Amino acid sequence: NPIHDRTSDYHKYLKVKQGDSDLFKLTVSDKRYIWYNPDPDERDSYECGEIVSETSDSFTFKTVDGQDRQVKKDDANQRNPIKFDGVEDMSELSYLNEPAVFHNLRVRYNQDLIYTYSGLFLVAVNPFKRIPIYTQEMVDIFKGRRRNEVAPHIFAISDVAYRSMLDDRQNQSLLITGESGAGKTENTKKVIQYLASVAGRNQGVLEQQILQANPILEAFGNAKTTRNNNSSRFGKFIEIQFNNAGFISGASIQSYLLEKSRVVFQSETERNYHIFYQLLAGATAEEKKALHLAGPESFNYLNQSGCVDIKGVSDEDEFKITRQAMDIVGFSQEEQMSIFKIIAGILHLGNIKFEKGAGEGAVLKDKTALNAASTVFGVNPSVLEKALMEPRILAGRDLVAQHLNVEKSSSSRDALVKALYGRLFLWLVKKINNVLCSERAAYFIGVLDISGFEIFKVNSFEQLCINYTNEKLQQFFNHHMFKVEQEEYLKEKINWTFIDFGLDSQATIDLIDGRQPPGILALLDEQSVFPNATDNTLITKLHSHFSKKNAKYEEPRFSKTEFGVTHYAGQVMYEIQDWLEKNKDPLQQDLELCFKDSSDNVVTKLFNDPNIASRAKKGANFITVAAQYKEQLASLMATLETTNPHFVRCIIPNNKQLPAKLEDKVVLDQLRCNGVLEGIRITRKGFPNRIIYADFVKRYYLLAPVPRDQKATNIDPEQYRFGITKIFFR
Ligand SMILES: Nc1ncnc2c1ncn2[C@@H]1O[C@H](COP(=O)(O)OP(=O)(O)O)[C@@H](O)[C@H]1O
Ligand code: VO4
Ligand SMILES: [Mg+2]
Repeated sequence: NPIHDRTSDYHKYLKVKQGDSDLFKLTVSDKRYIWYNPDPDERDSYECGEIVSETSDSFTFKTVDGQDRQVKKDDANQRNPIKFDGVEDMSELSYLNEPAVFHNLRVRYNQDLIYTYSGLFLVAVNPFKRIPIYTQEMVDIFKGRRRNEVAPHIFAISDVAYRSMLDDRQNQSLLITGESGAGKTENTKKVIQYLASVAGRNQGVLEQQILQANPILEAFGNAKTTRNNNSSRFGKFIEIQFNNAGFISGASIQSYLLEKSRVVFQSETERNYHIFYQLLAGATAEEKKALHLAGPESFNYLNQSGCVDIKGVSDEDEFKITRQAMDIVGFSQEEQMSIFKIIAGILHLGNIKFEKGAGEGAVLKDKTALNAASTVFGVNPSVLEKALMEPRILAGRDLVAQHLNVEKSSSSRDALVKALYGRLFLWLVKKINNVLCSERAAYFIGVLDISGFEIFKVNSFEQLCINYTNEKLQQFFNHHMFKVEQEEYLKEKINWTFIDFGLDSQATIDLIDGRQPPGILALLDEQSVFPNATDNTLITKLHSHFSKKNAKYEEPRFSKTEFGVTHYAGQVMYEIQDWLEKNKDPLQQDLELCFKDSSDNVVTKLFNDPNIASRAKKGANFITVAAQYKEQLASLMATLETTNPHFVRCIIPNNKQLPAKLEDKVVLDQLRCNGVLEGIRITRKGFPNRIIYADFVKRYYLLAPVPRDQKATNIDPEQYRFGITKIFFR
C-alpha cells in the first residue's frame, strides 16, 4: 500500500516530507511566536517573532533584527505550533489568521504540494511546472478512497463528487474558481481525466472522445494573453453524464462568451487564437499552397502584437495534436479541410486593404486578399466586395445601397471575420456535442471552467462580462458556504448565532445586471436600441445613474470614457469605446447573403443553420449580447443550484507565470477576496453533517438495542446538535 509506503511516488509527491531530529526539536519547543509586519505599510509581508512577554491584553515580541514590539492580544496574528506546518486540512489550525494560512500554503508549496484542503473545499496553488501527480497510478490510488484516507488532490475532490452522486443520487458540480492563469483549466482537465478513468467503461472510445474534445476547443478558444500563455478565451460548463450504474453515459459542453474580437485585434505581446499559428506552422506545403498561406508575419491579424510564438510550445506539434483530436472526435477529412479554409479565409480577409476612393466611400485597389479569401471560402468575390463596401439596407421600406468609408468597410470586414469565427466555434462545439450525445443521462457531474477574473491596461466589454461572471461565481460560493449554511442552522433551530462573514458581491452584481433600477447592462441595452445613442451618450448615462450614487461604481476624474466597478477581486476601470457596437453585434445582411451562397458545405451551415446563424428577437429588435449572456449565465446558475457543488479555489502564486515564486501580496489578495479564511472559519465553527431523525433511525437502528419504525435518537455531545427535523454532527 503506496499510501503506507514512505517509498512510494505517492508519498514522495503528495505527502509532507518526514521532518528531522532538529525539526523534532523545534517542534517540541515551548517557545511561542507571532506573525508580524516589519513594515506596517506592507501588511502582507510578515515575519516571525518570538513572544517574550505578555500582559492581560498584550504580547511583547522580538523582531527579526532583534528589537522588541508590543501588540494587543486582539490584533495579534499568532503563529501556529510548528507541528501544524504543512497540514492537509487548514481547518485543523489552532490559529486561523492570514499569515498563518498563507504560511501553511507556503510550507506545502515549497515542497511541491499544490493541493490543500480548506475545510470543505480544495485550494490549488499553481505550480507553474510539471509535478508527476497525475499519472494512472496516481489516479488508481484515489480510487474510492475517503477524502480523509488520502492526501489533498483534485482527484480526491473528483472522487468525492462522484461518490456523492452515486450515494445521494443527486447531480454534482465542480466549481473551479480563479483569476486568469490560476490553473482552472488544468484542474478541469484533471477532473475529466479522473472521471473518465474511474467511470469509464473498460474492456475507451466515448471516453477518449470526451478527452479529445479538449485540444480542439483549446486550439480554437485559447490564446496567449499577458496573464496566461494558454488563456481560455471562452467559458465552458462540461457535463459529464452517467447512467444509473455509475458509468459514463456521455458528455455535453456548453460554451460561453468567446472573445471574438481577438481574431481581429490583439494587444502587444499577445497572440491570436492558437489555431492560426498551428495551421501556418503545421500545414503541408501542398496545404499552404492551396490555402495561399505564408508565415504569420504576412497577416495583419497575426502580425500586430509583436508575438507569434510561445516559449516551450510547438505550434506545428500542437497542430498534429489538434488534427488527431479531430480525427478521434470524428471530423471528416473534408470537414477538417473546410475548417482550415475558414481559418485561412479569415486570415486573407484580414489582409484586405480598404482605401478612400472618389470621395468618402471606400474602394479596394488590390483584390489579392479578397480573391484569396473568396477562393478559399467558395463565395463570389464581386458579391463579397459589394457586400463589404456597399451593403444594402432598408430606409423605411426603400432599398438603398450604402457606400461605406474606409473605417466602416474595415469594421464590417471585421464583423464578418468575427461571425465566421464565432460561428465556426459554435459549430465545432455542436459537432462535438453531437458525437457525445448518445444517452439519456441518469446523472451528471458538471465541471465549470470559465475565463477567470482579469485586468488589463484596457478593459472593454469582454472584460466586464468576464469579471461579472467571476463575481457571480464568487457569489455562488458565498451563498453556498455561508448563506444557505447558516439558514439551515437557523432553520433547524440549533441555537446558531448568526455570523456576518462580511462577504457579499450582491451590490456589485446588481450594479451590473440590475433591472430596476436599471444596472449597467440594462442601460447599455436601452442605449443600444436608441437611434441617436453614441458611446459618449452611453457613458454619460452610466455616470448619471451611478456616479456618487452607487458604492461599487466610480466615475473617474482622469478620464471621460471610462468607468470603474469595484468587484470582489479588485476595482476595474472599463473603456466604453465600441460598447454599443459590441452589444449590438452587427453584421451586414448582404454579407450573410454572400456566404449563404458558399460552395463550402461547412461555410453553408454556418450561414444557413438557424442554430448557428439565427439571432433571437426581443420585440422590435434582436437580442443584445448583454441580455443574451445575462440570460445564459442566469440559466447556468439555476442549473448549478440543482447540483451538489464542490469548490476548487485555484490560486496564482505571482503575476509572472514562474514556478517557485510564491508572492505573499499576490496570494493574500486572492485568499482574502475568495473568502478562504471565512470559509475555514465556517467549517470549524459550524456543523457540516446533518440527517433527518427518521432517515437516521431507519438507516441504522442497529447500533441500538431501537426500532427501524426519532426522539429516542455514548458518542459524545460536544460534536453534535439537536435540530428541529434533523440532528447535526461535525
Ligand atoms: N497543476 C498544474 N500543473 C502544471 N502546470 C499547471 C498547473 N496548473 C496550472 N499550470 C500552469 O499554469 C498555466 C495556466 O493554467 P490554466 O489552467 O490555463 O489557467 P486558467 O485558470 O486561466 O485556466 C498552465 O498553462 C500551466 O502552465
Ligand atoms: O486565463 V484563464 O482564466 O483560462 O481566461
Ligand atoms: Mg482556462
